[PDB]
Amino acid sequence: QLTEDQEVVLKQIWTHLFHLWQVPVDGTHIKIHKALANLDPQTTKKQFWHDIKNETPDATILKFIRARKWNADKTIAMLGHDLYWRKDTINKIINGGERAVYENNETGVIKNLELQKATIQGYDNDMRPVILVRPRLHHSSDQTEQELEKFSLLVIEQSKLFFKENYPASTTILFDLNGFSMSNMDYAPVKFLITCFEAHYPESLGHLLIHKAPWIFNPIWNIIKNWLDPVVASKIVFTKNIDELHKFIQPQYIPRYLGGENDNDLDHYTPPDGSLDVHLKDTETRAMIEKEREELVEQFLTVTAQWIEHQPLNDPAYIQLQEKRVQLSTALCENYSKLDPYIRSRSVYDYNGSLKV
Ligand SMILES: CCCCCCCC/C=C\CCCCCCCC(=O)O[C@H](COC(=O)CCCCCCCCCCCCCCCCC)COP(=O)(O)O[C@@H]1[C@H](O)[C@H](O)[C@@H](O)[C@H](O)[C@H]1O
Repeated sequence: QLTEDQEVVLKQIWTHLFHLWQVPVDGTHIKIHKALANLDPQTTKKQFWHDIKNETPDATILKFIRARKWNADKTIAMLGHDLYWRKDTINKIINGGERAVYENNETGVIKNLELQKATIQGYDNDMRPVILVRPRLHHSSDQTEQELEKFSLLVIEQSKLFFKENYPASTTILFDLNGFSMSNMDYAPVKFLITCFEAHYPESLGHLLIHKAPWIFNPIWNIIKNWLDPVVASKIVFTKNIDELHKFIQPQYIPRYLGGENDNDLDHYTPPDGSLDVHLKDTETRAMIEKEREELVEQFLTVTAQWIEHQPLNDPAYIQLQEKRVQLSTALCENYSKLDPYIRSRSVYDYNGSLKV
C-alpha cells in the first residue's frame, strides 16, 4: 500500500490526466500543464485506456512516478512524453502480433523472430517473465534500425502479457554473451533501445543477467556502479555459472544448453499459423465487451475524481472509495481477459501454453 505523501503525488498525476481528458475534478483540496500541452484530449484518453490491459491503472502510472523519484513535474513530463510517443502504435504492434508482421511481409521483423534472437523462456524465482537474448545471432545487415525497434517493442509487449498479479510486473533478461565476437555488434540500435526503454518502459526491468560471459569483463563494472544510477546498477547482475543462475532462475526454465531442464526448440521457430485467432472475427462480441469496458472506465474516472477531492483521509467514505477503486481495477483486468481473444492475435507463447490471459 501507499502512504499519504505517496497518494499526494498519485493524486497530482491523475488530476493532470483528467484535466487533459476534460473530466471534472477539484485538485486544490489535496489550466493545462505544459508537458501534456501538445496532446489531443479525446485521442490521448482513448489511447491511454487501450494501453491498460492486464495491470491496474494506478500501477501503470506509479511506474512513472517511481522512475522520477516521485517528483510530480518531471513525472508528468516523462509520462506525457510516453503518451506522445506511444499513442496507438504499441497497441497495434501487440494486437497484430507476429501474424500481421508475416502478413505485411516486413523483412527484418521476420528475420529477428525467425532467429529467435530474443525470446520468452519462462520465469525466475520472483515469477518474472524471462527473455533469452543471445546476441551471437545479431548482425546489423539483417534488419533495419526501425524494424529492430519494432521487433524489440514486440518482444517486450509479449513479455508484458505474462504479468502475474501480486508478483512483479517486470521482466528479467538473460544475456548469453557466450559466442559474442565483434561481427555481432551494432551500437546504434543498442543506445536507441536503451533510450527507448528507460524513457518508455520505466520500472519494467527486474534483473539484467550477464551469464558465463567474459571473465574480466565483470571487474570494471564493480566500481563503475558508484557513478551509475544505483537502481539500474543494482538491477544488473553478472553470473558465471549455473550455480549463480540458480540464485535467480529455477532450473526448469534455464535452457538445457546452459545447464537447465528447459528443452524448447531454440533453433527452429514454429510461427503462429493464426488458428487460435478465430475470435478476431466476432466484431459483435468484441464491441459487446468494449462497451462494458467503457462503462468501467467512466466509473473509474468518476470515483477517481471523488477520491481526489474527498476530505478527510480517515473518513469511512474514503475507505469505501479506495475499496471501489480496487473493485473497479480488478473488474477492468477480468474484462481485458474476456476481451483479449477478440482483439489480440495469438502469439507464439499462446500456442505452446506458456501464456494465459
Ligand atoms: C548488439 C545488438 C543486440 C541485438 C538484440 C536486440 C533484441 C532485443 C529486443 C528486446 C529485448 C527486451 C527489451 C528490454 C527491456 C528492458 C527494460 C528496460 O526498459 O530497461 C531500462 C534500463 O536499461 C536496460 O535494461 C538496458 C536494455 C536491455 C535490453 C535492450 C537493448 C539490448 C541491447 C544489448 C546490448 C548488447 C548485448 C549486451 C547486454 C547489455 C544489455 C543492455 C530501464 O531500467 P529500469 O530500472 O527498469 O527503470 C528505470 C527508468 O526507466 C529510468 O528512466 C529511471 O531513471 C530509473 O530510476 C528506473 O526507474
